[PDB]
Amino acid sequence: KESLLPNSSSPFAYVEDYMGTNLVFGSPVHAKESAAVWATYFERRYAS
Amino acid sequence: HEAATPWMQLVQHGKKEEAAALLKEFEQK
Amino acid sequence: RSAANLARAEDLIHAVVTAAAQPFGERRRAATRDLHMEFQRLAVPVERVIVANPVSALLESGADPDEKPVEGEKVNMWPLGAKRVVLYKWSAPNVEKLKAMELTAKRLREIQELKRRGFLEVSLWRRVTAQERKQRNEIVEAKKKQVEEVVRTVPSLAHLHQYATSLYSRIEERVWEFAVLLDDRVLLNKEESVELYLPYRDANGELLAQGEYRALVRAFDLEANPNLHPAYCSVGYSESFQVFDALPQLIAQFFRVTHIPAADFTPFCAFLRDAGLDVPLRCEFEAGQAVTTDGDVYMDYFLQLLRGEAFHQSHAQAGLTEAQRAIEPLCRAHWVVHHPGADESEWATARRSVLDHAMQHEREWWFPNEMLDVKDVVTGSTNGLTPQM
Amino acid sequence: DWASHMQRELFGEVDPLGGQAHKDYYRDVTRGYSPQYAPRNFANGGAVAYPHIQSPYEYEEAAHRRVWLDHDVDRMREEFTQHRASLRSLASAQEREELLRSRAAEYQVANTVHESESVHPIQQLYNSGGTSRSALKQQAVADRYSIAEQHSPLPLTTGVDRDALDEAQRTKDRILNDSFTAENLLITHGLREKEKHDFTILQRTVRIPFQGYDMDRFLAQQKGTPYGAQQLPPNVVPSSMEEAQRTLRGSSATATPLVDAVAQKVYARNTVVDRPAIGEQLTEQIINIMRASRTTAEQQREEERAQRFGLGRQGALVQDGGPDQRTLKKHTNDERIVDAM
Amino acid sequence: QAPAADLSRTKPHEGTGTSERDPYIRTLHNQR
Amino acid sequence: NHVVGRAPEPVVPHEQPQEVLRHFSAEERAMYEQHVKEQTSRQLGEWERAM
Amino acid sequence: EVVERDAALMKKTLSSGRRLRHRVESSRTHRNAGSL
Amino acid sequence: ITSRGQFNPIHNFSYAMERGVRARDVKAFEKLITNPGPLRVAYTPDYLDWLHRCYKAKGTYMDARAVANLPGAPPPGMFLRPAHSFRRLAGELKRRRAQSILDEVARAQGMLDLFERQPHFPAIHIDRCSRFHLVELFKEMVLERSLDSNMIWEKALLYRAILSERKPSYPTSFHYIFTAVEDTVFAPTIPLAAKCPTLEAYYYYVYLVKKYYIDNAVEAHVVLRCHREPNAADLLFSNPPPKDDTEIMKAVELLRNADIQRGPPVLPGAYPPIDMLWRCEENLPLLKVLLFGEFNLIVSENPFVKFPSAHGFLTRPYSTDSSRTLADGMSLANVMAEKRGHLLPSLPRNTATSIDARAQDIRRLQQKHHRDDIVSFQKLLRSSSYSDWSYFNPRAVRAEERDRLTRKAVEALKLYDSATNDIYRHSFEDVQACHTQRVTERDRTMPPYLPTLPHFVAIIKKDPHISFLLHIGLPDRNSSEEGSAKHKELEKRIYYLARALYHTALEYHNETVRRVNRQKVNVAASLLDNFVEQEWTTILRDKDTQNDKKQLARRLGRYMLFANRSLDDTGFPTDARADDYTRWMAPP
Repeated sequence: KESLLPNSSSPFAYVEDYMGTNLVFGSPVHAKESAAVWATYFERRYAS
Repeated sequence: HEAATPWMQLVQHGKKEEAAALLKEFEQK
Repeated sequence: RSAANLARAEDLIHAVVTAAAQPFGERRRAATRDLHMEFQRLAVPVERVIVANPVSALLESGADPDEKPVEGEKVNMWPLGAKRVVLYKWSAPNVEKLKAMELTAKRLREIQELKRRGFLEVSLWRRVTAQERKQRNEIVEAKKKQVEEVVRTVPSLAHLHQYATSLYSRIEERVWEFAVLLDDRVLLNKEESVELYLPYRDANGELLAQGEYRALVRAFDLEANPNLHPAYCSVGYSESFQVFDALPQLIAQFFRVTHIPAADFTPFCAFLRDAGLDVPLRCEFEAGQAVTTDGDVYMDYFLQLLRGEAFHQSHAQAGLTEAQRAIEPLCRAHWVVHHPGADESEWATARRSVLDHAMQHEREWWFPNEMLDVKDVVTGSTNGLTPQM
Repeated sequence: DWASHMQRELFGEVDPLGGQAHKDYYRDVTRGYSPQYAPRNFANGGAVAYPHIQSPYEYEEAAHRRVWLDHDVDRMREEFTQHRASLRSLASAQEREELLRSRAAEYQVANTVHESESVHPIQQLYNSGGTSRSALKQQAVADRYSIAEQHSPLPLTTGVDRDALDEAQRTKDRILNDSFTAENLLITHGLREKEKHDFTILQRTVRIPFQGYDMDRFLAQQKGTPYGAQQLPPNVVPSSMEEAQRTLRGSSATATPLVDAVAQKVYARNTVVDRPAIGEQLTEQIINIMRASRTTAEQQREEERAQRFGLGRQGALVQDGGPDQRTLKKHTNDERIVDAM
Repeated sequence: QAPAADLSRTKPHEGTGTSERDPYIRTLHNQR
Repeated sequence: NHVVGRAPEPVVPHEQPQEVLRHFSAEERAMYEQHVKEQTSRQLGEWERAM
Repeated sequence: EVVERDAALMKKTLSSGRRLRHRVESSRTHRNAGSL
Repeated sequence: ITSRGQFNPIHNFSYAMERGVRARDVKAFEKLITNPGPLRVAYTPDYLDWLHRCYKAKGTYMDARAVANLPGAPPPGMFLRPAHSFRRLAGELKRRRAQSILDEVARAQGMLDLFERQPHFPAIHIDRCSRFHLVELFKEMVLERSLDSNMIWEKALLYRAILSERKPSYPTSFHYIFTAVEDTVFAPTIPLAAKCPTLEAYYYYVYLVKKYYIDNAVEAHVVLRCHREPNAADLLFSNPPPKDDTEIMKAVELLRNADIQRGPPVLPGAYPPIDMLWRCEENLPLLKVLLFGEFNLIVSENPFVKFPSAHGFLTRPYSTDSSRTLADGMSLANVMAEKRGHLLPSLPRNTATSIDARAQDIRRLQQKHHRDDIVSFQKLLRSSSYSDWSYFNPRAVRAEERDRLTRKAVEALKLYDSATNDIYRHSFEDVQACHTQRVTERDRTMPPYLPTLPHFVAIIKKDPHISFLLHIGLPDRNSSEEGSAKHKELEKRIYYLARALYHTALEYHNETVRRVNRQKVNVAASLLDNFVEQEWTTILRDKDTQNDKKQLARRLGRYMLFANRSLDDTGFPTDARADDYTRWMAPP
């Protein structure tokens, strides 16, 4: 019935970055958290 | 390959200009 | 972005090929219906089919065993989780066994062979209300309009539509809604009465809604058609009855709720079995293992166990083994691509034949191995399919 | 007769031994984890007459074959239920016996036993000693999988995953590379020339054997072929039953893969551990310990290789005169030597 | 009549000296 | 005098000793026994046909 | 650090210890059953 | 996944613990363990303490996971993926699926142990049960695994006799079965004959119990299985000598007199059909006592200590046992000669004497080791497999269900292991630096010719002669029954050769096992070559133009044999010299 993942047969819909940050064509909340993860990583790197 | 329409048959073989021309002709007809 | 475009393209292709496959199923069904309806006149059909209450004959003291069982003439209601007995009559292929009925191993051997020769099948059909007729009509017309728009927007999928039609025309073998499949391997019986269990979920794992259910029995004989052709059947349908979930009414009546009291838990099973529903002792045994601190039985957990499938099967999936159950979706997909357009009725009619053919003759195309399959489409491409291997 | 006797236990839903430990029966991890006849032959001498699994891939193939036959075994279980229902109807023993001996021939249970057909007297002695033909005819329990093997599509796939095959190839490559490196190191050290010169030295002491007046007759006399010249093999004192079973069980344990071995070890230890845990914690614990054992095995392999080949630096990173200071002892492997090679 | 190498591409005129068929020095001529 | 027309010893190619037969699996053992019995049967049959 | 953690976990595996097991007589026909 | 003394969980409190329900004390835990339904519970303290410890560990884990430490802990070299990501959520999905499979397997194992009670499951209480709870339980437990119907009646009556007449003293927890014993109605032994069994047979079973000092269900099963055969005079000789006929006759006569006032037998007669046992309320107490005895009276002592001869009947007799099997075998030299045949030379006198002396020496060695091998094996039992304990359990499991559950658990565990690499991830900079290698298609990547069974069978069938025989050389498989047999045997031999080559390729690195694997390869190749040459001769000998079968067969080659074909780790001919190959692959 309803599932978190879309009911798509092509795994090209389920492709994901290695860190798990699919900020393109993804869910709104998924893109938000991916942007947060990228922001944390880059702020740590630039602070260093 | 064999049961495919000629457009698919020639698009699987790397000929892309011919495939585009055939598709344009088919959509015209 | 390119991956998303590819996924959208694949989804559109699947939709358009399914739309192209739709009419082949209807035309094949019409042809096989014509072939079936032109056949019963030559053959001998089943004259009468009735459904009776399950026999629970437990002879009391002073009662001899040779007395014939007593059964009800008819039942107007079929509970969603109860047992039933279906009675029919057929031709000489079973009167030969009725003759042979009147202590030897070879005698039982020949009796068993004669039993093996016969073949019966039982199915249930729900009458569709007019509201559901128009509700499905609007849905299907919306879907076909959407697929028309999909074809229009990209001037490429027309070629795939025509290719799919041609491929179906080259692959396909030349030639009132199904609710649930009952015992399919039922053979000819001495007393012509068969015991059936109606499951809460159908083959697709969904509950059966309110409606008038008709029991349709189709009889096969291997002497005429050894290939189990669906056209050659002896078809007879019984009178429509009402089916509903009696569990809420029964629980409300008994409890006058979330926690069944421990002291009154056991009489509830007796009340259910008196009302007609069957509750396995194993089911109650492990339902009583999840009680709370005081001892109350979780009613929702007990209901889930009762409507579960592990403890009691529907005598149709019971015949199928775990391997067939594991490879059934693959067989379904291959069947629907070999016969363009199909549904539960034809899949149930050809259920065990194709499964036995696949798990006996081939056994290798299906039954997925450990290195050519992917157990998770989002993980297989990375973990199990390393570029080295 | 004995086919019907085997069929009795085949149809029954209880173990033929009833959970009893039998001295001449070994419950192999393969063959459905069911009891199998393992006689301890004395003609060979203290050797248990049972296959000894050496490679883990054989055990894996056996497990995958059982998974392949999972359908046939349940179908035969349904057939067994039908046959028992039919058998309960029969009253007299003679009819039940006739039905059982017909079903035995139909199921080819008598074909399950592995007869040893030979004509050579020595092989006949080996077969007629500890585990004679009559003994095999008497105590030969048959398993459902073994019965189903006769009439079933034979497997054509081995249950080795892509990852398992990749790891197997990596292990093979590493072992071959280590062997080649060691052999080339010995060649460079010249120990092969040393043993060749030792052979030359021993050639001084050796003498010409007496080939015999009749060469063919003498050679045949050595072979034992001619009539009346056969010599019985020497009798060897048997080992203890403890060691005889220990060798086979150790071979099976070494052929057990990591995952199943650690699973059985953890589930055995769970009943005696001071703080037992449920399967929810058990799966996490077993995954953690399996990964830790994998990494520990990798470290063991690398440290063994380094110790054997003298890898790594000799002394401190920075010396008085430089880091490249090594004491190349003669006939001792070294990283400098392998790099130079 | 140090162990012999498992998989060795030995020289045409030598061997691992395991048995008669594999002597340390091969005597039989390679030609016909 | 002891042997006149008796068959020769049915030598079986690729004969393995017990030290090798130990590692044979169950079906491998059965296959080896089948090979040995077929070979000796063929040898005896051809000798009978020659005699 | 990773291999140190793995070695520590491996030590923890064998650092479990035994458990005091209670014994109940079963010489008679009935298996004696005790409560807590 | 189960050893001998496992403690498999049977309860399901993981469904209720997350609902906030937990037991903080031993009394609460016990009253939670108690089952309201029939056949409630009967445990041992050695199981109760384990249950309590497991429950408190579960609580300490659930609370920690809820407040989140061990729960949700990435590996030390690994990190955590973002929440509800397309990879992490799928990994958690397969994790919970594997957890469900593991829990189902554990509960199935617990049910299996309950059905075959171990010391951790002392007894089963059926004091309060319904008619359905009796009949369905009997049919599922005893009726299904019953080869013979009359054995059920014999067991029921024997159990009723031994439960009361032999041992009246009990822990007083079995008073209800004592009450249910008395109201069992028998037949008027002088229309009820078919309804109920006779009473003289019951008294005969009482006499059997008194004679053989039968104490438990194990001895009851032994006597029931053995006394039918015409060797019960000596087979059932108890370790204490059985009492004389007169004393037991007087005892049973006294019991008969007592029963009459409250108002030798060799074999029993014909019992009523078993189907009536679960139909009439008259036999309801008898069926209930039968089920009670079936679920109880099981002890952890092998009956063979007092029934030495019955060991060879009920179970397989010892192979090391002599004076019977070897006595039947008689002269080993005679057996050798008879299996050798009249067309082969008779064994010379010196070798016959040597072989008969060797037979006698083997007999002496077997006799010497018979007594010490039995005791030594029990030492190896202590300090692996299931159903191999020191005691005999008549209702043991086939181990097929146990093996299936073990395999399912192992597969689910493999899936769980695969899950963690999806849930967790390595360092971003680590993978960035790792991708600088750019795996090369020539040497860095794995070769396409990895050894696999389909690859080996394909390269075997690639031979022109093999293909010819498979396709046209053999007669049509569907035409004649002999064609199908020859085809299935040819393909069996091909599969055997391919599998032998596959195993050789897998174990090609080490040489200790490579030679012994190549021996199997040689045997399989010899069998295949023999079959191929025989079939080629017959298809060229059987009794024309334009490319017929015989012309194509002659046009093909000379069938390069497989018994002397060189292959190495890939199924391809080696590039090394013939001497190098024949020294690589030589018998040990």
